[PDB]
Amino acid sequence: NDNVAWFKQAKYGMMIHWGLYSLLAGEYRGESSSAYAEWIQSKFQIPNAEYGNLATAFNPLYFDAKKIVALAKQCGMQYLVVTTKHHDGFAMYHSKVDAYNVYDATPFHRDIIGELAEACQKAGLKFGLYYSQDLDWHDPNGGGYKSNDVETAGTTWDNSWDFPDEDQKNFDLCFDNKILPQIKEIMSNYGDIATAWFDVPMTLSEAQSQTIYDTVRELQPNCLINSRLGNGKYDFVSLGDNEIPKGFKPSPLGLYATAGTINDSWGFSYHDQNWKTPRTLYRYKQHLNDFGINYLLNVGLDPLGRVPMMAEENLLAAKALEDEANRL
Amino acid sequence: NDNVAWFKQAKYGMMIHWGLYSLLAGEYRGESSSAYAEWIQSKFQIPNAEYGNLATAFNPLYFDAKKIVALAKQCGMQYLVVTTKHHDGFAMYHSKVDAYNVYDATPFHRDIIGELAEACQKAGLKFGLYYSQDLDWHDPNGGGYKSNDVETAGTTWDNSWDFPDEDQKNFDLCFDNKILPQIKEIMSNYGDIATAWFDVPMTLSEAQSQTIYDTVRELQPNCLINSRLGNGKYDFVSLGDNEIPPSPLGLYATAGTINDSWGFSYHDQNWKTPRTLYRYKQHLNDFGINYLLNVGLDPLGRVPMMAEENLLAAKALEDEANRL
Amino acid sequence: NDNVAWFKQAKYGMMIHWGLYSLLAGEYRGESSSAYAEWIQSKFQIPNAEYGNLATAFNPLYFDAKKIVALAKQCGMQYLVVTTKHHDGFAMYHSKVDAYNVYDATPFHRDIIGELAEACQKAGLKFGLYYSQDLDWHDPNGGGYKSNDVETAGTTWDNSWDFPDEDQKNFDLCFDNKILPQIKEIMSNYGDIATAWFDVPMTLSEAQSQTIYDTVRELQPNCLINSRLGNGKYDFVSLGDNEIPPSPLGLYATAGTINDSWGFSYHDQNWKTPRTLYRYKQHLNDFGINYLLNVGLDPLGRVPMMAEENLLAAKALEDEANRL
Amino acid sequence: NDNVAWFKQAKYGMMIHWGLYSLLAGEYRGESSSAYAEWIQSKFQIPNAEYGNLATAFNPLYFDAKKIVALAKQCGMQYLVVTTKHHDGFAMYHSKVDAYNVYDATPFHRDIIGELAEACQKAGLKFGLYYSQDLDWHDPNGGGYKSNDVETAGTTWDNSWDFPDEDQKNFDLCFDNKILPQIKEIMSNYGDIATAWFDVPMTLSEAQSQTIYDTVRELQPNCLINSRLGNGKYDFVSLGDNEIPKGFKPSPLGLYATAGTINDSWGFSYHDQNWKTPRTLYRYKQHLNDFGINYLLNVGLDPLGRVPMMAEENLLAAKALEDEANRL
Repeated sequence: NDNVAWFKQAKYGMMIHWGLYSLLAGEYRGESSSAYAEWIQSKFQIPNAEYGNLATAFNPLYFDAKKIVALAKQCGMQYLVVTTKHHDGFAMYHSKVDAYNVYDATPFHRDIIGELAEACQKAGLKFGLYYSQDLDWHDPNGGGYKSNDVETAGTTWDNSWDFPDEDQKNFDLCFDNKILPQIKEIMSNYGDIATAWFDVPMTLSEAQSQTIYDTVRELQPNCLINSRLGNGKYDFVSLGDNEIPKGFKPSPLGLYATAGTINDSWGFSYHDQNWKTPRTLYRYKQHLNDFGINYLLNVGLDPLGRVPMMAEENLLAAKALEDEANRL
Repeated sequence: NDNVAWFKQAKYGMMIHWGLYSLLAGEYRGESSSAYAEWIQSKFQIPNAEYGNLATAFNPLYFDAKKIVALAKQCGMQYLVVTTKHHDGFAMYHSKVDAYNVYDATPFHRDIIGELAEACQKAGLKFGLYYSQDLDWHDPNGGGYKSNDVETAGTTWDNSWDFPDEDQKNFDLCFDNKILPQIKEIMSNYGDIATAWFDVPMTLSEAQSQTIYDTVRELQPNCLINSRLGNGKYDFVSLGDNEIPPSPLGLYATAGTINDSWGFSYHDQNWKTPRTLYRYKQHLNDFGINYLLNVGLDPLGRVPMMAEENLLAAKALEDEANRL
Repeated sequence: NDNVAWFKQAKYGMMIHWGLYSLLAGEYRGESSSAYAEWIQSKFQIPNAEYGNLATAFNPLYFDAKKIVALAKQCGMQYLVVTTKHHDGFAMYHSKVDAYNVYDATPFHRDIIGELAEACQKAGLKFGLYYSQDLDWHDPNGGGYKSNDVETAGTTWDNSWDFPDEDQKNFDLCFDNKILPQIKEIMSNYGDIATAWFDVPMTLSEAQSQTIYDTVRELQPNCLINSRLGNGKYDFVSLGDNEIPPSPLGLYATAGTINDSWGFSYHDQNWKTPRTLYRYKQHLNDFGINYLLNVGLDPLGRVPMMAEENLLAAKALEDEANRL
Repeated sequence: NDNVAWFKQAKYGMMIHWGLYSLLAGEYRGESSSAYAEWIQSKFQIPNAEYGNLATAFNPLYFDAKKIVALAKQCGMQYLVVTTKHHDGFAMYHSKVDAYNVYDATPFHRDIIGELAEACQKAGLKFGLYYSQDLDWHDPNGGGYKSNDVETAGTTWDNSWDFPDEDQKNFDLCFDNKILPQIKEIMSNYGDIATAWFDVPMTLSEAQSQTIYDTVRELQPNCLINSRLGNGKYDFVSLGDNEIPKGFKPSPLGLYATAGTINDSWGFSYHDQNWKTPRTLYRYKQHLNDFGINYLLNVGLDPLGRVPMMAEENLLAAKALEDEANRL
């Protein structure tokens, strides 16, 4: 595994947040989403009935994996991570296990994870995946229902509106039927997976944590796994903003990575125009790389599946400043 | 016609700019539209082939004429004007003459002009219409091709990219086949039409100007017609920002937007403050001018959050001031 | 003390953040301050030599206590709290103990705390005070030097740049010579003090905490004291955003800003909408919590245009809702 | 005069808008200025009594000609133009003719035009000047009083509030006593003047127009004069946005220049955060230079005499993109 050595020198990567939440764009019935526009279903407790129907409008005419990767490559990013399934429970790939997915449920009728995976392979970029293994608002036994004693970017961590029976909920049902199967699907198809990013488990047993680890190992041996998953079930540690240099779970390979956004939201949002300046993006990348931390910078694709104009402008301007500085 | 008397005391009205241009939202291939996001097809000379295909994505799940009118009524607006067909040539009604329309060409498969017309009738608001009688970028013989000696919010006034033959163009073909017929359609259906707003003709004969006037008169007698159409072919005059302080009825109206674009746009967040909207309305009404304030509906057919907030805040300030 | 009963029904109050930090306006040598523009001295570790010199530029021509209070009263705010001295150590009153103050050190040469105190009295508003009893970046033995094991809105909690000798620092020197004396000054002059807001002590002994409590009690008996000061040394509790849905009187209050900064800042245009301000006030008042909404005065001592607009628009919506 | 040849290859220049209007910052008594924050005195018809008093607050601690020029030079700008006196009538130099100036009337007590002129000389940049030869709101017989039949960025073109006697006004009084003398002062001192930018005359006789031309010629022979001044009294033509390629006064030397701002205001303004993107600044410069037009890009200094943070960021980012493009 010299995939470890490559990750040491990778430095820069593109993250993609895309789903049904992108269509609403941080706006619901004349009122604003939280800082996080992807959390909008939980924020307004939108019935799966209504939220799911967004799938019927999902027809991103200007989606183009080739261009998205081409941009990423031109900004010097060596890998591309993408959301296979967020908390909303909607898969952005052709899931055999659940028909609540982009291919089956939308007019678009195309596997986005597939196109990106291929585009990356052809452009010579590594391909990473992200999957919400705990939270699933579409699933009756969705995770988080025994972990609401803290506030969120929405309301509850689980779907407490469609399924108001915390006392008679059992995540084991959700894990065996959707989670473990869907993780197999994405790790089986879409060629070589170089990175796998998971959420901090809240309603997940140690068995279920170890299960996923083994599942990824058996299917994608060379795949580097994120620390969020389990304390003895990772390769590289994900540092979360407040864990950045001027408790700490040991990194035995000495691999570190920090996910960040260009504006204040991961999912796309009309009202969020607070785009980090070219200078800020370059300077933060510089700081993280100097402390041996990979910078995973997120683009939130819009309803037509385009990179927001200002997101592109600033990504390219940040590259220019970096290049100009490396000659000076 | 006491429709004249009502227009004198109308004061406030809602304008709706909605079409395929709303889906792009002032953004095309990583580059920004002009101040006017509705002019985006001309701005980037987008082939009718590509631009038209936007119709396939047009599925506004959260469109609701009832609510849009309810908002308008709550802000004190007495009439609602809507775009039947803009310069893009795409009809937002069920046009028998052209299949390039919301009902036939989109998954949505619904007559928006119809729903709004009905919603207005039931809510007790008058219903106005707007139609681009000159410019049509979808039509081979689209107007503006003999009037490019001045700059626009796009490139050329006409579709000079799909149809680059200015020398062998003839608008008479476009007028007889699409324009006059489509004006009949909207003025025939959708109940009583109280106002009709037209563009300044550039490539339109006096005959064609008088034709439309007579067509509207014959179909909608009570309908008040905008001055833009023709010098002896109107009831009320439209003042254009720089004309703010002959109308034989003594009727005047000024169209304005909440931000800087008529059509919806992501990057345009320059929403006029509640205070500005109220103060401008106050000024225009005090000089006997009707304020037609435009909402540019987004891809899901929603009133932009900040557009709603400011419209309602502007009403509050007006109400608070009328008690004080 | 029916000052307790009044605080129960007070509901709305104005907060004022003003000092030398207001002149820089979240900007230093081509680079941005934190979310908190008042913390700018710590953020860039600006020498007291340089930062203090800002006093020479402090000449706010358009400062007017009368108008500031008049605005507050028109928005329905029943009391006005003001910064006597922030972490920067610069007093905004005529301090006999330290010449590092607005009256002595500036061309302005006027006691701002005085004018506001008077303006409030004449307008029929209660007058509150805020004093940084722990942190003082101007003082050699400024507090926070044994509490840097956590991150701030600047760099260190103390002035670690002018005075880099944490090992040979002693806060007792600072407390006896500046803090206790200056607290006496503000609580002695400027008429009746109805509220007193203090910071969470980090480098303050229980003795020093009790000292301040007794000092305020002896000088301003009717004055309600904030919970931040000491666990058995308050009347009302200050809830800090994340504490929103023991107080023996059953009194609670939450401080908030209109944008994301307390001190004024050019680049911070993220003004909470009229709707947001009203709705948050409504929520807090419904849960028996007083809303203390902060205005950060600009270099000329003006209420920022958008701060005023939104405060008045928020009042309008509240009034409109109380009739509806 | 090979000053003509240098102007042909100059391409990029910095403009400085600074005065009493900068202290108000597009804000007066809770209400906003026009697009133009420098026009604020006319906008709210602020008495000379009140407006003039701003001089007492003018103490820009962080003003530094060296740094301003250093920035300009680093962005590749070959000359720096500055406002000696705008419409407000307030001179930013040590005027012997009028005590309504930065040196005499302010705590600052320093000649800004001087420091910049020197800073430019030492850094190896040419030095240009701008003077409002027609409009003067401080002068009783200020110009514009017979030209109010059109709307402005304020109210009237002249000071119609302090001096409401259009019928008994005579500009000849203003020209002989302030204008011609003050133009001599700035063209006599502050070393070599390479460029001189004037306003379109509205209330100025042909004699008075020719007078200024001759005055500049006699004092600064090598100085290139702007077309705005007079039809037979210039070297290079100033194109005003709507005169840019995809009536036209002939340019005999073939010299063209276009003034533009980074945001929508010339003078500094708090509420105007509409900063043209790095991409826009570079692309516009590219377009103008390709059509043989010099790009004069304006910085509006703030109350402390600093280049606004975002103005600097975008100027430097625009340089980076230009440099990156000239290697690619």
